[PDB]
Amino acid sequence: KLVRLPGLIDVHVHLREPGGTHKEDFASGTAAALAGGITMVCAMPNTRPPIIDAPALALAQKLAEAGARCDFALFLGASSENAGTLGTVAGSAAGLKLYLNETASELRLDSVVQWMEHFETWPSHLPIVAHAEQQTVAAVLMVAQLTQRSVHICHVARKEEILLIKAAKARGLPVTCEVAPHHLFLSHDDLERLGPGKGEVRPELGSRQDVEALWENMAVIDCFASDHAPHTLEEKCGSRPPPGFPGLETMLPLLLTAVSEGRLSLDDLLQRLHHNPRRIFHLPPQEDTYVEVDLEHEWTIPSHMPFSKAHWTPFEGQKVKGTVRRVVLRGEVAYIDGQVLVPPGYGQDVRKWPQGAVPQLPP
Amino acid sequence: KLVRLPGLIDVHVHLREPGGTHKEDFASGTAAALAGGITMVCAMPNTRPPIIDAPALALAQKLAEAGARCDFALFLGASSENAGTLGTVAGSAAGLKLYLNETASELRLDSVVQWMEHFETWPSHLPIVAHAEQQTVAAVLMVAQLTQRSVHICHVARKEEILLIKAAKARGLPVTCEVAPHHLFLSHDDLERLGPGKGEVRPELGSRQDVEALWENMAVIDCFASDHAPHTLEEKCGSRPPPGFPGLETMLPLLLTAVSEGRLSLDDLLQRLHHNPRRIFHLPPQEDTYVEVDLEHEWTIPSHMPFSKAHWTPFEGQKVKGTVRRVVLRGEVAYIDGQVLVPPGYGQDVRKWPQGAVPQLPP
Ligand SMILES: O=C1C[C@@H](C(=O)O)NC(=O)N1
Ligand SMILES: O=C1C[C@@H](C(=O)O)NC(=O)N1
Ligand SMILES: [Zn+2]
Ligand SMILES: [Zn+2]
Ligand SMILES: [Zn+2]
Ligand SMILES: [Zn+2]
Ligand SMILES: [Zn+2]
Ligand SMILES: [Zn+2]
Ligand SMILES: [Zn+2]
Ligand SMILES: [Zn+2]
Repeated sequence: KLVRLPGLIDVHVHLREPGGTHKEDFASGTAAALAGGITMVCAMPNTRPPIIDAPALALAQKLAEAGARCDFALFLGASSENAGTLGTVAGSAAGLKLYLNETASELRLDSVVQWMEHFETWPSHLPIVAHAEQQTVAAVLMVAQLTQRSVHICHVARKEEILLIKAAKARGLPVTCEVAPHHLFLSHDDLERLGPGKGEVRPELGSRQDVEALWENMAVIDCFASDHAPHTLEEKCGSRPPPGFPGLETMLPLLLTAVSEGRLSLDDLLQRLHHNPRRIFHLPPQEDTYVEVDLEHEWTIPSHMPFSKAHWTPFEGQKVKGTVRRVVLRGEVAYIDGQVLVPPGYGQDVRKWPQGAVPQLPP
Repeated sequence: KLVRLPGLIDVHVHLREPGGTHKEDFASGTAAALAGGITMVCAMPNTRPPIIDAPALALAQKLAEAGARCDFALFLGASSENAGTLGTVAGSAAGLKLYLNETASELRLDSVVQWMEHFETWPSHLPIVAHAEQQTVAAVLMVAQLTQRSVHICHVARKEEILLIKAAKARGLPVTCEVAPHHLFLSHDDLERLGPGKGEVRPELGSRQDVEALWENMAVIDCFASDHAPHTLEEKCGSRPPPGFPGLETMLPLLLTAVSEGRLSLDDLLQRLHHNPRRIFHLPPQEDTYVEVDLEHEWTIPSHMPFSKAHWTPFEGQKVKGTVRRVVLRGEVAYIDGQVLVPPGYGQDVRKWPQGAVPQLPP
């Protein structure tokens, strides 16, 4: 017998369109999402061109509306030039993304003062998420306190980071965070198998002690999110390997395996892939939407999953238990046993739904 | 201009039917809910007869389906006789309620061993909430740890209690809690005005220091919930005053006043009256459901609100800013400017909706 789950939400995916469509596009990345039991995705802005201004957002919105097979919201990206310019379009985005460590020149911020300017100008009711590693977590938390608002920390990967966030929560500070599956299910012990190119990811794979600290501190983790970051094998194995792993198709099977082993409960999983994503990002419900999983099916992850154009996976060879059998999205069968049955363009921008606007006080 | 809020959820109401219908019934109590911007309520089991067995739950379900004007779920109550007997009906309830301090003989538990028996036998995926004051909070937390599951603490009212829960959360323990408006907006300073009969409530009104501690520790409060506990003025002013305040019609106006004063944000309010109730109790979304409020309207709370049969209020004379103008419930206008426009029986048991079952692992 199957277990019915609600429509799961992945708040951190890179779908590569516009500009990197050999790595993934909206159609292939949302097929991967559906096959992973994900019915809503929030897409990051580090595309080509990057989503750092209103014209780029308008283009990305149309490409997503035409290509997405599941529902979505699109992040805006902070740049060294756009603070104070996004007010008209801010509410149409998933939130604002700050890249505070390595990134493309276009999203690079050169000074903490530029972080402050974004925290001061971005509407105070709308989400801000940050790629912030190691001491950068503490630094961006300080900026958030100076500007008296919340922040969400992307892909927490280290004991150091989860304990800092734990200490901030103990002081009542408004901070939430997410953890990606590779930081729960891979470690330095896997680098020999992966090799130095495939193994490149940011944040990097942690030690066994980092992984054990994230599990021990599950109560501190608000969301799981894949950081689906597809690149082709040629790129990962070449001379300048880009960081990132594909992850939409493997995230839920890995976590269902952990549920079956008693490492966390089904409820713990649903808080982190459904309820907390909804409440942190004010994402709306999806009517008549659910996912049926088979928790008894044992399988081994292959060298590539069927849908992502990345056409490789760092989880190859891992034994999992749990698999997505059927997905229904807004009353239509979207996925059954390896077949996606909704076309490109079936998905919608949830921020355009009446229930998908972030509530705010009047002017 | 009005602000659109989602359908708010009150996880702690006493609607008095069956058996106390001069105090309130499903029809009057859910009218009060709608007028307060509440579209879903969870009704407590200390009725007459109390909802402590399958026949009593079946009766209450039919009375609620026939009388409720907003959607609902019904709690089961723990008794000294029913542990291990509720398995067939448990999933149809909001959760299990434990009355661990004063209550009716029928819901009284005489030993902590009886609490353990309930924690051991009630299905582990379903909610347990407790009326647990002062050291009882620590005691029920110990039982929850011994049985390796979560607990939700009702109406936290004291500095002592919120700090204990804060310490438990810092240790990663699975505990959530709610706070009622009277413990945020009334104190010992109001007892002279209220008098000793009207002022009777459990948990009792706190000191100014208790109130200030709850506000200071807002980050620890997961939900607001009214503990709507209607009794008539004759009862409150008579020789054996029953404890409790009506609160559905005043909760949102009081909290909107606090939002307008910057004491908490609109988001803080919506986490506590919408998102966290959903996720702790696995309550489903309500399609095409929303509440429109006017945040600029100043008014003074009168001697009784229009709908509750309690026909009195302890907040009489308080100045508030914010008022419910319109409620839409599942596509129908349910309330406009003092008129309820859905009949008794419009409301439904959300636990019977496919999306309203609590997910669980198979047998
Ligand atoms: O910060 C990032 C971004 C991402 C990408 O490839 O877009 N991949 C990563 O590994 N880290
Ligand atoms: O515990 C309770 C229950 C309630 C009631 O009247 O049912 N009223 C109270 O004041 N405390
Ligand atoms: Zn990142
Ligand atoms: Zn993220
Ligand atoms: Zn990323
Ligand atoms: Zn929301
Ligand atoms: Zn109580
Ligand atoms: Zn309660
Ligand atoms: Zn109560
Ligand atoms: Zn749920």
